[PDB]
Amino acid sequence: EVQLVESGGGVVQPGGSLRLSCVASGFSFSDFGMNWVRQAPGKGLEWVAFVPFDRRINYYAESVRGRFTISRDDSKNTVFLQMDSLRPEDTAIYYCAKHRSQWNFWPREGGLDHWGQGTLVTVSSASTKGPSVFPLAPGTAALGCLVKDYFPEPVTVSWNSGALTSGVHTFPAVLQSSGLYSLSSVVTVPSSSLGTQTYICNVNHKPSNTKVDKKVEPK
Amino acid sequence: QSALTQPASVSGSPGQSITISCTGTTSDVGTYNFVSWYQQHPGKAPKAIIFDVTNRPSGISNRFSGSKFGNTASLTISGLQAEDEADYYCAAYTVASTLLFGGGTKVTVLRQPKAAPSVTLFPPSSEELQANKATLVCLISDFYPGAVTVAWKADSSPVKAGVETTTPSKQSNNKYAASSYLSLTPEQWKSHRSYSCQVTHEGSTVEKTVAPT
Repeated sequence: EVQLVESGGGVVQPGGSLRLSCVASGFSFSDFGMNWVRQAPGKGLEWVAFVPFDRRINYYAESVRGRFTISRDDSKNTVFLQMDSLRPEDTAIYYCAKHRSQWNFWPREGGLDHWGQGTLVTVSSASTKGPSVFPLAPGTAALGCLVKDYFPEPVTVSWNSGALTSGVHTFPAVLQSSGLYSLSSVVTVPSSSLGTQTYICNVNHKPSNTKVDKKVEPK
Repeated sequence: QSALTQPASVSGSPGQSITISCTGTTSDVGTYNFVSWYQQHPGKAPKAIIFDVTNRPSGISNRFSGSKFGNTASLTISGLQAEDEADYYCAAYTVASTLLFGGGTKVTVLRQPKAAPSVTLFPPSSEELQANKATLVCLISDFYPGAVTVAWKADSSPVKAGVETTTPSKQSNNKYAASSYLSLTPEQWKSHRSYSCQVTHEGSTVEKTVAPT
């Protein structure tokens, strides 16, 4: 079976550099071109670069040209992606992908026949930083907690120490233009309970040993 | 240099047929028969289903097929099955010797009723304002199929500065939820008469507005 295993992804500051690897087996590595394709989380695929089976010319997407450098070492069945001058918009999962057609010098005939599971690269200039928790105040009602400006992932959110589970939804985090994460957790509840029942969100941010409890109230 | 154009969302019943389109220019799709399609299930790597417009790798059901006409390539899935639910991506070889991916299409195999989103728009809390920051939170819930687009209005003018939207994921009740954030300064928040969150779902639009009162 074809195997493609990417690695090397992690956190790196804007303007910095980072080098991804892809180790391959299950086919004659030296006879095929290779590609890197990237995907910012919950967004579309974007082709990054191609290196042909034998030295000639590497091709790059306009958005990475001059900053990124693809290459390979046949002796270890490895493709590399050297990323310099990283920008925040480079945050993405990077997949390594074998080219289908044998002995091709362009990423042309056949498309990309096999892809690895990918490696995540986060471009932020930030360190361990605890969330600030703000209430989202409310026959049904929506109420919640805004979990703002933390790094890195993840936080976890419970309601009423776990007793409340129905109608709960913790969204996925968004990485902001500031290099920090924010998420929301929401509960839908009976309007008629707003005066009587106590709603507390429990926000756990392990990377900083921070727990925050926030009672959220009408008005 | 922008992605090939694909419909955001396409849906059909089990048993039915759907076609996704992929539209380029003479710079890629119009000139070259090297268009490939890929299937990606949530959290999984993409998997190749169609290459060179029409060809199918071994192992790929032949309910899948592809065609091209001018600047538009097409993927066709017949005898729709639950497992066909996924995102679909086209890609075309260009004149620059690059590979250009389309924007992707969410393909839903319909297993529950169409549901319009409920939208709740939260103004910044008072506490956040005390911290010199202001975030409008737009909570979008209970929709099916799971694809929306969100637009923000300041008073009556469009705004896309400091917007951050998550992509729909499943809720506990098996429908979809999404969220969008508008970050701005307390000055901005207090200056305008109102702000509005606009959610578009299956050609329909629902709007919520908040005012500093």
